[PDB]
Amino acid sequence: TPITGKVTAVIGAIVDVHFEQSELPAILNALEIKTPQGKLVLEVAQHLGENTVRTIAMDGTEGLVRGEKVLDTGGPISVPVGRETLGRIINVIGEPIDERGPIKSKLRKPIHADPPSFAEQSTSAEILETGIKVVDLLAPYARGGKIGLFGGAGVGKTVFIQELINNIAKAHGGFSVFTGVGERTREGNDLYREMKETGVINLEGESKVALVFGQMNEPPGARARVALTGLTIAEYFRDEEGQDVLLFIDNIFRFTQAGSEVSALLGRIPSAVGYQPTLATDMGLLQERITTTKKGSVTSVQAVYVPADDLTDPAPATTFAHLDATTVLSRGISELGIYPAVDPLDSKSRLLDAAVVGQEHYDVASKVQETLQTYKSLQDIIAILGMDELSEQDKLTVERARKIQRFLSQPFAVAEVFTGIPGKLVRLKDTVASFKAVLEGKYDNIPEHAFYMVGGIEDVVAKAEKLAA
Amino acid sequence: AAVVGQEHYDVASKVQETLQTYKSLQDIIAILGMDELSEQDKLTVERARKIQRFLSQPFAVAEVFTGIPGKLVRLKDTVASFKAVLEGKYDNIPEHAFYMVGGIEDVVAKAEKLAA
Amino acid sequence: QGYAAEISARRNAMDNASKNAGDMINRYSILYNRTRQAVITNELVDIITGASS
Amino acid sequence: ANLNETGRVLAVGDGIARVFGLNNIQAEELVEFSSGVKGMALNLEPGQVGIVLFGSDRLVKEGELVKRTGNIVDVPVGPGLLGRVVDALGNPIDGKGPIDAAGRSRAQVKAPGILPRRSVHEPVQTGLKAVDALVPIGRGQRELIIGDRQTGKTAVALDTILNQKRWNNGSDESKKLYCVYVAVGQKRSTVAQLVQTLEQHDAMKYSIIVAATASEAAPLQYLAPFTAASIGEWFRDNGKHALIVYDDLSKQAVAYRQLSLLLRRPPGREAYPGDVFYLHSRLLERAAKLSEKEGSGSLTALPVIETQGGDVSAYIPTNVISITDGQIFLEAELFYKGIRPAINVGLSVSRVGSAAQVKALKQVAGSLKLFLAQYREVAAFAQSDLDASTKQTLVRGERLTQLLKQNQYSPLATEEQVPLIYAGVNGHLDGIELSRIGEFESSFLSYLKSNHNELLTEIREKGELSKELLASLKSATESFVAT
Amino acid sequence: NLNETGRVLAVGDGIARVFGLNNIQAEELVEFSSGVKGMALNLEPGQVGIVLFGSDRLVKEGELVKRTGNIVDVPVGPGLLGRVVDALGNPIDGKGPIDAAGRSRAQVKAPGILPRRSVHEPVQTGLKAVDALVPIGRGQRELIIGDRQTGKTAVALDTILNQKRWNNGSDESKKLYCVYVAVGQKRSTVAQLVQTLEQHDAMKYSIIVAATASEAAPLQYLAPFTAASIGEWFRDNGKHALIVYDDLSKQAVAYRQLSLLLRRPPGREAYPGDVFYLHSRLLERAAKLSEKEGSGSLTALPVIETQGGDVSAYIPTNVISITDGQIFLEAELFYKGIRPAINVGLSVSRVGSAAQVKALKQVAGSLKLFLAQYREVAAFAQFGSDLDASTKQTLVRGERLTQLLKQNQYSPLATEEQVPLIYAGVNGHLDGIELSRIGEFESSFLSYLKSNHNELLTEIREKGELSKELLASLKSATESFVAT
Ligand SMILES: Nc1ncnc2c1ncn2[C@H]1O[C@H](COP(=O)(O)OP(=O)(O)NP(=O)(O)O)[C@H](O)[C@H]1O
Ligand SMILES: Nc1ncnc2c1ncn2[C@H]1O[C@H](COP(=O)(O)OP(=O)(O)NP(=O)(O)O)[C@H](O)[C@H]1O
Ligand SMILES: Nc1ncnc2c1ncn2[C@H]1O[C@H](COP(=O)(O)OP(=O)(O)NP(=O)(O)O)[C@H](O)[C@H]1O
Ligand SMILES: [Mg+2]
Ligand SMILES: [Mg+2]
Ligand SMILES: [Mg+2]
Repeated sequence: TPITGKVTAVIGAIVDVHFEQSELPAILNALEIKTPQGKLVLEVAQHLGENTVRTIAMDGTEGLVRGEKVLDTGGPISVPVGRETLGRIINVIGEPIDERGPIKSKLRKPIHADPPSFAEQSTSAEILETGIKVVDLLAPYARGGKIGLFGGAGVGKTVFIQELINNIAKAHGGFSVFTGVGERTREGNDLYREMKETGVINLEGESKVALVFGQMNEPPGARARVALTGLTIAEYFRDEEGQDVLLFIDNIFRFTQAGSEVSALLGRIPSAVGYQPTLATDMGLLQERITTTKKGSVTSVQAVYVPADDLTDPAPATTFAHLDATTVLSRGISELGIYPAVDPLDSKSRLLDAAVVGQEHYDVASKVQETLQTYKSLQDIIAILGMDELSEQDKLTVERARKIQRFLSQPFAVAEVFTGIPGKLVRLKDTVASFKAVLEGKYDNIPEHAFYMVGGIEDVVAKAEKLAA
Repeated sequence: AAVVGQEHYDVASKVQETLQTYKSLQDIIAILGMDELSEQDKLTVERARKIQRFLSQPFAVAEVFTGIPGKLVRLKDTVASFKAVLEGKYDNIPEHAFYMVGGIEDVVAKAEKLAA
Repeated sequence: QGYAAEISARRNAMDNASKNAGDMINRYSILYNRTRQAVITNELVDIITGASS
Repeated sequence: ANLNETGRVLAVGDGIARVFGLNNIQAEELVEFSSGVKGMALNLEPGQVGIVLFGSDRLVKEGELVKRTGNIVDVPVGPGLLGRVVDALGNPIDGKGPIDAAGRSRAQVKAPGILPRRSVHEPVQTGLKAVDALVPIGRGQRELIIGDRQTGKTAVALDTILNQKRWNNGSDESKKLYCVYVAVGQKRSTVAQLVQTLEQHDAMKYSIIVAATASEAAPLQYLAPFTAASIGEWFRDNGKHALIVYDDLSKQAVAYRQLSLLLRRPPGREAYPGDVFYLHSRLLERAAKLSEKEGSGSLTALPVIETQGGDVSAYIPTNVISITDGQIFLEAELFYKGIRPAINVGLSVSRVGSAAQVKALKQVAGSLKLFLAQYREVAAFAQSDLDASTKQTLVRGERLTQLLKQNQYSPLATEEQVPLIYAGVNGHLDGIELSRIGEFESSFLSYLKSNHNELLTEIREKGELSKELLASLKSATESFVAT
Repeated sequence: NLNETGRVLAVGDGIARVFGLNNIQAEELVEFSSGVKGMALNLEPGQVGIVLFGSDRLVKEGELVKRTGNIVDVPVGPGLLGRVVDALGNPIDGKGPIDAAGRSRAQVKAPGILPRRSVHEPVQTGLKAVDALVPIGRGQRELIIGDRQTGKTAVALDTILNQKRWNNGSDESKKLYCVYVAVGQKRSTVAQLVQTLEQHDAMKYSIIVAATASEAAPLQYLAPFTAASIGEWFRDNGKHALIVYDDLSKQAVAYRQLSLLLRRPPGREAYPGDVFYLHSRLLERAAKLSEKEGSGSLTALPVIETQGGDVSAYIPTNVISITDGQIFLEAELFYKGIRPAINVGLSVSRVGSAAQVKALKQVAGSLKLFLAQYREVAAFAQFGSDLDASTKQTLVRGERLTQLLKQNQYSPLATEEQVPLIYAGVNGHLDGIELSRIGEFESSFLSYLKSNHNELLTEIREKGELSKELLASLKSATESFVAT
């Protein structure tokens, strides 16, 4: 029969529940309190001893009264999995919030599950062309890999991701799982408009994507979890229905931030920078699940936020080691009006290897980087002495680097309402050649501005003729 | 001075002023080269560099690292050689002749041995 | 004429160097205070946490 | 005996009081003490209730009898409030009688979700060239104001509250935007004069002011924006439009740091509790534009952050910028040079208004943004040689910034701005002296107001521009360049 | 009977408090009724404090807990070779039960002052820069430190791969078995690695020990100790192992986690007071035994990850002073084309030439000091004031020497390939050759030396010492080739 507890304590997002006899709900289990509204969910965080557990609410605790009856549901939070959830908008607690009735799936799965074992691992080095010059050329993404976009506030992780969705997701065929964590509901409302229009989501048709949203208005319990909901769904499409899944998370930082929000009320001594002492392993449990396995490929792009623009903050620092390709956005670079505001020198990938991209693409890369790195080394002398004090070889490198730098900027179709110029998509073979020519100085005689915000090398000679009039 | 004598104390103080000056000028050396210097300064720097090296010394213990035999220097020989250096009675000898050697004997010995 | 044109240039250039390093000083001054400040807080936390246990 | 509406203080100190009993109490419910001092039920443990005092501790004693209110923290709301000035509990403080309510919203309401929402599209006309042109603000959008102290942060906000008079006067129910000014941590003196200047411009009749000055209790200064939020929320709900102003969030956050440190929660960055984000996020998320199905009401957050030596990178600012829909960074160095409003361009951005603004202006201001934003890095490489390529483009960027210059309390209408940008990007004014730029601004409108009257009228009716009105104005411009 | 059993009082966050277990040892293993194992770390008066090896959803209040009667310990012996085990030494590869010659404990006293010898055997990495500049010795501890994504693991890996040269032989005393400890790494990343080891037939002489990102803090913290024992077997039994701790920075992160949660009060950057002791007692366990004790060695390559190049942060500082030298990798060096991005300036081996090869030693005379002088003159070069024939001279050579030490990943070189390269550089036969072409010089040179003067290359190898005539033949041989 039902197992019922009593509300002993309410503090912020934390609720303490006392259970009459012996059988205490397991840690991570869901509890329910019936409201006049609908119901309130709770997640057993810890056993306090003496038949008391301490939970985190999945919603507001306004109006809770000491002594209240609390129902044990005997399992982790459940979520509808499988093809039934495609083109549906979902909760953290795996419910329909798209005003469109019950998600009538066959199975409901826990959001909590152990990460794929070591024997179950599966690696491969297949390029995934993106049409983005900086990436294609310098830090190539990998099919079924783990990608991450790093940047502080308003450098452009969201828009960048919308460009990736734009290209890959259209000509992908298989299933996508978008997860909005701790972002703007506006953005989420916009993405639901965006899909119904491209036809990715067809209310009356079939659908290629799924939507899960624990946005920045949510309480920290909600936001500490909603990503695990997304993941459970994707993991089904990967392991059960053996599918290629595109899994966009935005923003995954907001999961670790939420972790700290509650951490003190859970009674923990804080850690460096005031983070929950479990920050690493709480990420490892979640990250290690977003993976390709011998049963299905998963490519995932995650948006990484960077508190205070500090890359060494303990949140992002710990992320990196979980990705296969890392592409960082500099504020300074965006203030140059360079977009995407990628850092050509801080961005990395396991795939930039001659064995994968081939000697030429490999070398066009390196040589580009040496150039940029030199420009960087001189940033100080030029700042004080300016250009006139540089030698001759140095002088050239700078003018060339400043060209390469501007050429790395690319108009995005999705970001059109910010450039004005209709967006462009260059190809991998297109990008490498283009840059190789510039690195052989075959364009030195062209005003630096031409390289700014245009497509491939053809667009440079165009804009330069336009301006030379 | 009460403990080591005035001469000892004066050499030791001057050596220090030298290197202190040389340290202070390392701004102007970086930025405006060695070119843009007073002539006294140019010499102070010349002398400071020579002095920096004469302060190193091969330890016996550390032969595994320098392959150079350990040299031990007598306190009076120290003060005498630094005194000489300080008054310019060695301005002609190249910088390397002071590096990783014992007494001023070894500065002369090396100076010739290299010029050979 | 060349020398007196050069001297003028040197003056004007050096003048601007002073303006820029002037503005840079201002920036780094601000950054300095930030770092200082945090140095104090991160250093302090270490103790506070040390102290509760 | 019946500890179910009542309890007794066990201990009180540091702005908290631990009450015994109150067994039927609910979290965040209000409580009254023996001396009429209002508290709030923070945490409920077995045995005792942690209660936060909305006032001096002196007003409480261990032993005192404590009563329930049955009200979760809540405020009076509705139309009546306008033209009145209340505190964090909607208590009347202008002495203008009792608050006339429609009902009572909780200070803790949840945000309209993914579905009841609609892309912001109606502009909020601020009357401020630099803003309207560059970083325009739609209804429902949430735009930050982030500068150093003494930068014209209120000025910007206040002036918008002024500008709405064009619309809040007439019959038009949909063109109307009501104003809510929260005054978090401000001075009693500052608010008085701020009300005075709102009555001196009549804008009082259509605006409500909630203020929790620097003397008042920490949880008041904390509760103030939330309670203002619900007050504004009423309009967004009953199919109307409201503009809430959070002045400032940096002082609200600080009040929170108070309680949070007195409740002995661990300090994070700059001693802030880990949830200081959730504070502002869960507030702003309420400023929003609704769907056609929900009346299409709208509420426009204008929060104010105050930085420290120009610091965008700080832990609070970042948090708020990562919540809002862009920011209007006001830089002091410009303001020290007499540039007002001192908007740094390459650090201010509207994220969702570049599709809500007025056509007319967008047509006439082609790329004007990065023009000036890359004009700043150029003129800061001159103090070298005579280069008539970028030297020529300089004569513009100076006449252009000279053109953005706006004297305070000067709200311009759209039709009046368009011809100025015209002559700006079309360079009809280069032959006019640098110290006769702003002077001409007055001369030119005198010329247009009784001649090319329909040009103003049609841009005021449509808001669009045909190639028809293009040449029709390209005759009214070089005409006045000669005369 | 509360002597051999306890009931659970409270459980949360990997920790379980437990009333009873009266006979329990400090650091003893306990099984919970639910299955999950744990370790006793705080025997307080009323109760015992247990860290779990698993999740805790499965542990409830009042649930009975059981004494094992054993302090944490691992299987050891050559049966482990080729296997991927977790912190406690359980197969996780899928290849079935480990066969062990016995069991060591996780914590073991380091061999005393008494039963040791001088490090005199090389541990040849086959990395030009390393084997000429910072030569590593059988028994010595050598730090690999740098920022993230700098090539720390790559150095360690290229070292392991090299031992093929000796491990496919039959001379047991030239062999070097490798133990790679994965700490806080993601699983797939350990996979990707064991793959590459096999791709190079290098797994038959390695033992991976894995405490991945997701495993319990206690296991992470423990791994290096358990591993140290696995390879201590080799040292004790007359053979030589190589332990790579990848990486200690994480081990400390996790050890911080045990303590903060056990509520032991924290030190600087929330680390425990004895985070230094943590690593010191591990790293000291590496040593080169005396003849009386079997001459077995254990060699340690700890890794450490910095931030922003800062080496003055807590943990790095600690280990930096614990080990017999460091190899600094730098991001700046990397991106301008030095790979390994070793920093000669800051990298040292404190054993030094004692562990080099006599031939390599002979032609590497003074190189490291010279390379310092080179950075010296190159700093003075920034003044862009005219150079003389002395500074330009050493600038030309330092630039070419720098360039001569650059090396591709996965390509370790034999000593006799290294030797003539170094000699060509040092004695200045490279000094009149374009910098971009030094690339082609290397392979074109070696190709020719193999083809023609193979008799030298085979003497160098066999003898390890350039006799006076061999210097002659080499001298001639180099000049010859440089003229093209
Ligand atoms: N490649 C680009 N081209 C043009 N605009 C861009 C580009 N990338 C990003 N942006 C945007 O930079 C701003 C915000 O971008 P956005 O994707 O919001 O940044 P962000 O990191 O997502 N912001 P936030 O999520 O709040 O931290 C403006 O909205 C856009 O101009
Ligand atoms: N365009 C302007 N022209 C003249 N004065 C202006 C202008 N804009 C703002 N000011 C104000 O400059 C001062 C301060 O403005 P204000 O709105 O206070 O700045 P601030 O950032 O609000 N100052 P504070 O709130 O104390 O931090 C005077 O109060 C106003 O005159
Ligand atoms: N000589 C080399 N040439 C080219 N690439 C190299 C070389 N050495 C190492 N790398 C690697 O540089 C990258 C990562 O190096 P790696 O050994 O991972 O650094 P790291 O310190 O291990 N990285 P991590 O510890 O995960 O932050 C690529 O994955 C490898 O190619
Ligand atoms: Mg984002
Ligand atoms: Mg203000
Ligand atoms: Mg590594």
